[PDB]
Amino acid sequence: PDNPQECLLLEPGLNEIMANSLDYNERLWAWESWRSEVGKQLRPLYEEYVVLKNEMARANHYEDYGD
Amino acid sequence: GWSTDWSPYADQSIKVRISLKSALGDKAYEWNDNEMYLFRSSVAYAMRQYFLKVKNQMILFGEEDVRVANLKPRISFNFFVTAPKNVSDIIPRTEVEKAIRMSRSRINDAFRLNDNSLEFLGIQPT
Amino acid sequence: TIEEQAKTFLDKFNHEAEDLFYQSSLASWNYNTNITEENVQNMNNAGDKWSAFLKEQSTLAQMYPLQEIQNLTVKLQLQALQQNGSSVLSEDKSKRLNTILNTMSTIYSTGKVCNPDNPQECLLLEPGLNEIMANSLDYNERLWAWESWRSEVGKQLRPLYEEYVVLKNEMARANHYEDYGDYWRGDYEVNGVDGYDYSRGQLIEDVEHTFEEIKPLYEHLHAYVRAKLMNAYPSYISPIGCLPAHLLGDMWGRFWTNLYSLTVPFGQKPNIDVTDAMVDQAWDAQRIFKEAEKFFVSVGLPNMTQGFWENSMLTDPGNVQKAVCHPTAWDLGKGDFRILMCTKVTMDDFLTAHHEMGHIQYDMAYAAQPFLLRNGANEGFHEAVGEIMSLSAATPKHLKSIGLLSPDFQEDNETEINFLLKQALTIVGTLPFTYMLEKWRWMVFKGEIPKDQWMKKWWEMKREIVGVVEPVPHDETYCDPASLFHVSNDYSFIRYYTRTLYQFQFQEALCQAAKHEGPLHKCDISNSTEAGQKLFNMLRLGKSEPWTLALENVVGAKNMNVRPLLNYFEPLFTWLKDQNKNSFVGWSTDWSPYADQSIKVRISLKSALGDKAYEWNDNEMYLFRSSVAYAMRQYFLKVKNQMILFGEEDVRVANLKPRISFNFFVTAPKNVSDIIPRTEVEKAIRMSRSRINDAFRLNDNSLEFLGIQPT
Amino acid sequence: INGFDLPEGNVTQENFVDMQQRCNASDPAAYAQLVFQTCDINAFLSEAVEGTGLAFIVFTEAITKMPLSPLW
Ligand SMILES: *[C@@H]1O[C@H](CO)[C@@H](O[C@@H]2O[C@H](CO)[C@@H](O)[C@H](O)[C@H]2NC(C)=O)[C@H](O)[C@H]1NC(C)=O
Ligand SMILES: *[C@@H]1O[C@H](CO)[C@@H](O[C@@H]2O[C@H](CO)[C@@H](O)[C@H](O)[C@H]2NC(C)=O)[C@H](O)[C@H]1NC(C)=O
Ligand SMILES: *[C@@H]1O[C@H](CO)[C@@H](O[C@@H]2O[C@H](CO)[C@@H](O)[C@H](O)[C@H]2NC(C)=O)[C@H](O)[C@H]1NC(C)=O
Ligand SMILES: *[C@@H]1O[C@H](CO)[C@@H](O[C@@H]2O[C@H](CO)[C@@H](O)[C@H](O)[C@H]2NC(C)=O)[C@H](O)[C@H]1NC(C)=O
Ligand SMILES: *[C@@H]1O[C@H](CO)[C@@H](O[C@@H]2O[C@H](CO)[C@@H](O)[C@H](O)[C@H]2NC(C)=O)[C@H](O)[C@H]1NC(C)=O
Ligand SMILES: *[C@@H]1O[C@H](CO)[C@@H](O[C@@H]2O[C@H](CO)[C@@H](O)[C@H](O)[C@H]2NC(C)=O)[C@H](O)[C@H]1NC(C)=O
Ligand SMILES: *[C@@H]1O[C@H](CO)[C@@H](O[C@@H]2O[C@H](CO)[C@@H](O)[C@H](O)[C@H]2NC(C)=O)[C@H](O)[C@H]1NC(C)=O
Ligand SMILES: CCNC(=O)CCc1cccc(Br)c1
Repeated sequence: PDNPQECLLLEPGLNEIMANSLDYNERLWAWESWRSEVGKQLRPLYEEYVVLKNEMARANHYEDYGD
Repeated sequence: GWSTDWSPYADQSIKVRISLKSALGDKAYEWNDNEMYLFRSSVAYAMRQYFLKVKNQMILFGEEDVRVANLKPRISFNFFVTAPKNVSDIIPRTEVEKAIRMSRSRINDAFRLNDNSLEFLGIQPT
Repeated sequence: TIEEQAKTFLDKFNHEAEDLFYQSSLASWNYNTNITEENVQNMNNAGDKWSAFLKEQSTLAQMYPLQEIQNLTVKLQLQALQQNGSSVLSEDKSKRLNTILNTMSTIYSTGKVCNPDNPQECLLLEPGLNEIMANSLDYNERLWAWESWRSEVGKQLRPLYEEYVVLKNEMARANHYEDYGDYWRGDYEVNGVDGYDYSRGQLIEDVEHTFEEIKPLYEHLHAYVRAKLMNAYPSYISPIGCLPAHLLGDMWGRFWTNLYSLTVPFGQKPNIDVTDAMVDQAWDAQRIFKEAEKFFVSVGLPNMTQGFWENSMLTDPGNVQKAVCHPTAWDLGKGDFRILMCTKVTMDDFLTAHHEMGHIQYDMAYAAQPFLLRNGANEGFHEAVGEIMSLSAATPKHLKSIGLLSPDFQEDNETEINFLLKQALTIVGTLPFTYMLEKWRWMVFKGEIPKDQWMKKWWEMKREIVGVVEPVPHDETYCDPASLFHVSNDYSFIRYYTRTLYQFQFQEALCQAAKHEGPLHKCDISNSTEAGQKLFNMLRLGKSEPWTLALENVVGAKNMNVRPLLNYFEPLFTWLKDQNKNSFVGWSTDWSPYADQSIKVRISLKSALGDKAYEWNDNEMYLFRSSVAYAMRQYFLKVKNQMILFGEEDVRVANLKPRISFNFFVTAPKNVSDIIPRTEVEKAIRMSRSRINDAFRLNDNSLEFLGIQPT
Repeated sequence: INGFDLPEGNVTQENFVDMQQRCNASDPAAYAQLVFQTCDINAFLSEAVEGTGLAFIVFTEAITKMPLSPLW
């Protein structure tokens, strides 16, 4: 939030914070920011994914994708 | 064991009850997400005013800083305010209560409600 | 001694400086041709040592004043060392200012614009945003890149620039200067030289006067380009209005060169490209450099020093080691002249050879001057010299005689109009931009423009001087000027303006000596020894004498004159006026690309609220945009059954007045190009008009949505 | 106040005519298009009504701008 030029991905930057950083604020930032930036981008996709996946499994003679 | 009710944000959360039909009866608009969007915007407006007046601090509070929880068909919900770009920085309930008090009339006006219908639990008229 | 001890200090400094400087210059040259971490440290150490030496000498200079100094040479050198600069500011102030500078530069250099469709795709300016503003012709794409650039880096630079201006002004005032702008205008200012004395404010007067002289030619250029822009971008340019800033062929619209593609006077007529004949004659970077050398010798200017040929990067290293390819006329000093560039067998490279070697000619000419007097008369002198060299080489006659152009070649007047227009796009195009930017900065530094009116006056000046209109309204949160490199990296711009004038004055003067009988636009000063003499007179002079006197050395004048520039474009001018006979020539400072869907909204408080009427502030305005967003969301989710997440940011408010009147146009949540039509917006307004009134305790009479009629 | 976006209540009876010419000087092209009525109180008195109008046009109107209009 301070410097927009420094943007961490999950694999190394966010993971090292969540694994090492002992700062409530820093940890809260990483956690929340990950869900707020990437988690929203997956919401609509995941919804469609569920629908198509169920269809396929139902057509493969299954109650749902879980079954 | 654990209690599934404690939250890290419950402490500064203000409960809000909304009584449209109590103050409107007929022509009582349905509270939708748009009404909620308007509410978060109204709270942000108040926080800004309070800060710029009492603290002389031009803090750019947005509807996104207004974190709403436990939304119920009673139109009751719990909200807390955070810093404009700092999830960690939670605006203390005291300041938020003062901000509400200051602009309560304005908020009531925006929802055609009144202190009675717009129950800001913990804030009261005098 | 006093004058004698002052000279003694300067002499000692000059001797030591030359060697210490040599190290720094050589060290950098080595790295520039090597690009090795080892060489990084080498040049770094050399630079620190060299810089430290200069600092120490600056302190020594202070001891000896300039009043008792009578000899100009010693006086000038002393002034050039005595300059304290940011040292005058306190350590804390200097450090902060440095931090501001570093932050601004870092933001500009490393700022990224993510694509709205896919956030994972983010473009930096140099690689991506530049290839859009220069190549992409999509109105929406161009708008996106333009708006996003100012909506990200520019916003971040806003607070930095503000502090930067304060610290710079402090330093200038502490260095005995009116403002940081006055600090910059010191370059041309000349004192104690009778009949050559110049003033910082005089520079301003001269630039403004000369700008008025080029005004008409620019007007015709704008009118012609406007017509072409209208064809390239239908329903995006009004024939009587300004030009959308995102359609000027680059990010800031500094040059109109890219517009040449759509503004070509005669599409059928191409431009002379010897890049093929060169390859056919097995031309080489070395060949073109020798040709540049021969060009200078033809006008009497001396041949490149044999040593230069021995130590000059005149092509791509293309080996285990890499080198900077940027054309650079290196002057390591102590009689050391070099050129670093990855040049190829290209007509451009051929002309670049003449340009770079022209700088070397100037360097060699003033090489005999004192260490502190070895430089161009003013900031716009050295670059101008380089420009005329490339111009003379570019002349078809030069190419034809050198064999690059066929002797049988016939230069059609249409092809000549093509050439001239392309040049006007690069020259006449940048004159208003450069003038308006320096005017704005000068006013900002001297406090003419209050911080609350920075963006306001920026776009007013853009609409008036340059005839360019913002595709979207930008409040003081935006810092569009800072979004440019020179502003963000603390550089002067008036240099470019003055250089352009000087260049044409020089070329014309040399043409007069060359006895050229053709148009100045196609004047070839090659094979003109006498012209070389005039150029050389100022060349050898260096900084020993005033720039006004150096102008007399070649052009034979004191102040810059734009008449030669106008003369050069006179053929094009006649053609432009002919093409603009039917079209409107000018622009409306009132036309906006967003005015059509803009709804004017007057808020009346004393009429309705009267006593206990709330004051309309930014928070009141925040509430209003939020209220409009609410209405748009409701309208879409109900009438069109579309839950669109409209936000106050989509509410583009403009023309705010103390009457609480403003114009607003709703746009798409994440698409600046998608602006919601006034009709649909009016429907949303009417649907929630009651609720909006409630939010401000106002009514239809007090809350006037002009055009939205209450019933 | 509209044609010149003046702050509401900046212009009053105390400062109309001086702000007419002032604003005229500021922007005459954007002042000429403004249309002003000859608001003179004296004329409003010499404005006699013909016929039965004193009861059905003058009194009946004035009554509507007096609280207890129905009683009046
Ligand atoms: C995989 O594909 C085959 C091919 O159609 C499916 O077999 C059919 O299944 C349906 C439903 O039992 C029958 O009505 C068809 O007559 C079958 N056709 C053939 C050619 O076998 C099979 O069911 C598919 N697998 C699943 C699990 O759905
Ligand atoms: C972001 O929010 C956190 C949580 O409020 C801040 O951390 C505290 O900030 C206050 C005021 O700066 C200090 O008095 C506390 O000592 C801080 N320590 C804690 C909670 O970690 C943090 O400073 C804020 N950072 C930014 C960027 O605004
Ligand atoms: C200013 O100083 C320069 C520097 O010495 C003087 O130039 C010299 O003039 C004398 C007399 O002709 C020569 O013998 C020296 O060789 C010159 N030296 C250099 C390095 O230029 C110049 O004459 C002085 N002029 C004034 C105004 O005092
Ligand atoms: C740069 O620094 C020098 C060094 O102090 C300044 O020269 C002094 O100026 C003051 C004011 O006239 C005198 O009282 C001192 O005696 C001077 N000292 C010396 C040794 O030069 C000079 O004015 C400063 N210039 C700028 C650009 O601020
Ligand atoms: C400048 O003058 C030189 C001197 O003649 C020109 O060089 C010649 O060019 C012609 C055309 O190719 C040749 O036929 C001659 O043999 C060349 N002579 C020499 C001695 O170089 C040069 O072309 C002239 N440049 C211009 C622009 O006119
Ligand atoms: C280049 O010169 C020719 C010669 O005049 C121009 O051709 C003329 O164009 C005008 C405009 O269409 C006609 O009215 C004339 O009758 C033409 N004359 C001849 C003899 O061709 C041509 O337009 C010019 N091209 C440029 C640079 O504009
Ligand atoms: C964003 O909005 C703009 C304008 O609504 C869209 O651009 C238009 O696209 C249509 C279809 O190709 C064209 O016919 C119009 O001429 C375009 N308008 C302009 C001003 O050029 C654009 O496609 C939308 N893009 C996104 C990101 O949704
Ligand atoms: C109905 C016809 N009468 C009039 O128009 C005027 C009468 C009238 C008006 C005011 C006071 C008195 Br006393 C009488």
